[PDB]
Amino acid sequence: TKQYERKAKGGNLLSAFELYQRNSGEWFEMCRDYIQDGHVDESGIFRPDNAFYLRRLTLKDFRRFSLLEIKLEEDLTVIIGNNGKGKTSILYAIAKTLSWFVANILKEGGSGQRLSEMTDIKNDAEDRYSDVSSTFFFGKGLKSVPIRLSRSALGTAERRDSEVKPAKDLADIWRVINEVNTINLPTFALYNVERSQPFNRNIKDNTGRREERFDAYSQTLGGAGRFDHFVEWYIYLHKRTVSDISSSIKELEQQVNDLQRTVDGGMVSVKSLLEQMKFKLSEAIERNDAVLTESVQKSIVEKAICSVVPSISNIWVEMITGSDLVKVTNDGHDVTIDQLSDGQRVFLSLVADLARRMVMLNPLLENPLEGRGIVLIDEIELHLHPKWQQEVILNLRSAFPNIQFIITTHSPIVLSTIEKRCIREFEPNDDGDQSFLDSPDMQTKGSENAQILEQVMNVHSTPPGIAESHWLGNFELLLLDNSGELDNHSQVLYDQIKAHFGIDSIELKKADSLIRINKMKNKLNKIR
Amino acid sequence: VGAPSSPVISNFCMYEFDNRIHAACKKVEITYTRYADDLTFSSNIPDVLKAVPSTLEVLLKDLFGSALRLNHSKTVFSSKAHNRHVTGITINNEETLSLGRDRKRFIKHLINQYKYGLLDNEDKAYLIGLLAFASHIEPSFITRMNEKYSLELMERLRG
Amino acid sequence: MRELARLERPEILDQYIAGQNDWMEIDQSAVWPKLTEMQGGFCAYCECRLNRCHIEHFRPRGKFPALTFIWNNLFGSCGDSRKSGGWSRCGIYKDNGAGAYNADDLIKPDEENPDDYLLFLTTGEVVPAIGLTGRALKKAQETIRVFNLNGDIKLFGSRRTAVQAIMPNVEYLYTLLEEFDEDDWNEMLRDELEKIESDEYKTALKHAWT
RNA sequence: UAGUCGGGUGAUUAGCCAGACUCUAACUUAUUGAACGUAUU
Ligand SMILES: Nc1ncnc2c1ncn2[C@@H]1O[C@H](COP(=O)(O)OP(=O)(O)O)[C@@H](O)[C@H]1O
Ligand SMILES: [Mg+2]
Ligand SMILES: [Zn+2]
Repeated sequence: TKQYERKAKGGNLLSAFELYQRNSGEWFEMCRDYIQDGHVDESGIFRPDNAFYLRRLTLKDFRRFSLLEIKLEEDLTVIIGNNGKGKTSILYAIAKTLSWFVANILKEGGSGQRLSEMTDIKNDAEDRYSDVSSTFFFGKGLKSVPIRLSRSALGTAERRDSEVKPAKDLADIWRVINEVNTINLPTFALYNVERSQPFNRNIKDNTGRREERFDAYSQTLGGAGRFDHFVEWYIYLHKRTVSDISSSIKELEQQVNDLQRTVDGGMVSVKSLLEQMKFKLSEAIERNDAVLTESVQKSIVEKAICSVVPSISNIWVEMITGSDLVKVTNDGHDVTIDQLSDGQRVFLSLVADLARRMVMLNPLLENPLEGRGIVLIDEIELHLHPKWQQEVILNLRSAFPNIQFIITTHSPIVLSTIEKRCIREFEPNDDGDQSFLDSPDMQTKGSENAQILEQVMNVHSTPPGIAESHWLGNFELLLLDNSGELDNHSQVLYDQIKAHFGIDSIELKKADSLIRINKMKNKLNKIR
Repeated sequence: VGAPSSPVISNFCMYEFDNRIHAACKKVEITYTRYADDLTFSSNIPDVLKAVPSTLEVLLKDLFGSALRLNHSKTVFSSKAHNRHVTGITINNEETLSLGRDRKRFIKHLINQYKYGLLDNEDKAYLIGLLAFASHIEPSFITRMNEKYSLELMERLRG
Repeated sequence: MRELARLERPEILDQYIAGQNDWMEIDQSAVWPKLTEMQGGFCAYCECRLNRCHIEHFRPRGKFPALTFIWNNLFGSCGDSRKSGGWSRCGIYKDNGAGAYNADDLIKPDEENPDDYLLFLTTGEVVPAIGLTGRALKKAQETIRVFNLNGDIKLFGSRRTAVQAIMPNVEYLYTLLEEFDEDDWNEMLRDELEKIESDEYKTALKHAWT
């Protein structure tokens, strides 16, 4: 139509796509360029011209919320609050919405997930239905993609319909354009507290092929990730990389060169081994000479894991025992994955899974980890020592620069690494009627954790339920009651403070300071 | 919506709604207008428009029960910090009605195409219609186009 | 809290009368500059820096409609209901959070000196002053309870932090009493107390210095 | 900083220039019907 032509020439993606579908060159290329075009910034990071992120979320009579509106950041949003404030509810709502994109990328007219009629409607909602309304952004050509998931309570006569067609329309563009000419695809993933499973290598899934590109969408919003799928995929990559003779020749050439240097250095004991390896190299060269994408994929993932996971310096596959084993160098020691602590394993699992999916979905990028997507992580600090909490968000954002992260945390240490604009905080005595969430008043990034406890988490830096926490206050009051002189009562308490906290304690130093100041104040008063 | 009587009946059914909300808004210095299903509120006082959605829901429930409801997805706040439009008309930061920059640039594009005889008859007709609308919303734009493109060209086009 | 010097009545309060008129009618930008003169951009009850703020009726408008457009009853409190809910000290808490209270047994800072009733310990707590009995104790204990001057963690934490930051400077000055003569030392203490007029939580900082 | 508004230039829905704005905060929509503007008469 002439109307569609005008809009399309104005840069509207949906109009361009409609024209392509009816006339089935120009319009195809418009759609493909809209999705693929980008640039490398000053920092050497690829940036798509058309960003994809969740802009806004609205919850009506959903779980604890009567009516709640959230504006999200393009890059990082962190939701904070006490237990039972609905932080997990918010992520669940988003994940269910994203399921509609994933379903329709996989299959025309595919079905996403649903709100529960048993559990998701607010218990005291007068109207017996719930709505989750989301709006997504995809560049200036598609500023608004609205979705609504709805559900009526069980046994209600009137049934409220979901509105999902815009999700389907956008997902159709990705699917159809990709079919004709390969494009990069968005990553969607949820990592909830269910990610903390015991590992079993022994259990294998024999459903689907792991090297099939659309396996990247397999159970992506299920909450655990599929760390088992990673291991299988990584072993697969290893076997293929070993099998191609040129890399084996290059590896063998490198081994021969290293062994030759050792023999030249005076170690005559390794001469027999050098001769064997030289023979193997000659044989390999004689067998027909030939870069493996699988080798590059393997390297990317290895780097990602080692960069993000602090205790892990190396990861590799062994087959010499006779079974396939993934090993890691953890704190300088070579161990199996099963030998990792739960904290290390769970975090490794998250990063490995995410990296695998990004590599699979972004084959045309030089760095596939610079692809687009939305990743939800519940309780990022789960199982992490405070040392790790100080460098978890930084590492994630460095490794995955174009992902929109939506995170929940209870950790002041995590908050100390994040800008106040990224933080969304529940009102202290909300009770489910608050309309809009807001940022804290205090700047958190670079701030002391004690301040964040008090100013942002609403918790005393010193435990009020412990008597010893009040001794210094009581001591000060006694000193002021006796015009600054240590009486019998003040001396007893002083001795208690000394005995309990120790001679070198900050508390005792404060007490000493109080004595000195009050004595001097009294002396001044007497002079006057 | 396609029946000739439906506009009249719909406006009538909203009569009492309009009365009540108009009165309420007037007390707190809010301007209110309704264009069919589109409700618009504006004010110079900060932090007053936040209460209006809740007020609307109560009133709708009172008058219509569950028959008429707010579309919560379509409730939007704006200010001079951001783009402001009312029924397809842009309100610029000089508090004047505008067609919007993008539409104006598109019109100029079409005129330039006409200038070099590149406009087909369909697009020509389209351009003429759009200029009539532009004349109604932003007459100053037409004066500027006359200045930019020669009165003669424009008169030829509008003949 | 500070003892506040109320001076002159602004002109707009002459016009509006109780019964007929409501507080929604009166302009608030007319009233502020005299309160900002009185208080110095600081809260009447807690002494935070004012940014989110409202005009507070010391006796509330519901219970006492006589004292609605009366200059003695008005104060610049912290917090603002219009902008953001969930504020938990001073004007807003007196209404919502604090339950029943007798209005007569509270420190009105224009009339009374707070310093006689309240003491500010350097550990951060506000307490009754040493040696109060019966009625004066009841006023001190209720001013603390009703304005939530300890129970707000944000306030308590901010006040402790500020006092603890200056306690090196307090100990260091009082050592140099000995070496300096009286005119040098009394000029120094005057100079430090000069600074803390422009500072947040000034009464708490005063008790640390003097 | 970013986002927005848009006077100008520009074979012109781009790009470029100039000036401005900032309640936590626009996402440009729908006919043959209705109304409005224009043409016809
Ligand atoms: N259908 C419901 N109706 C009312 N309250 C609900 C409903 N479902 C859950 N809740 C309440 O909402 C909270 C859910 O907590 P959750 O979303 O897990 O928050 P968080 O992760 O921050 O602890 C609990 O306080 C629970 O009682
Ligand atoms: Mg028509
Ligand atoms: Zn206050």
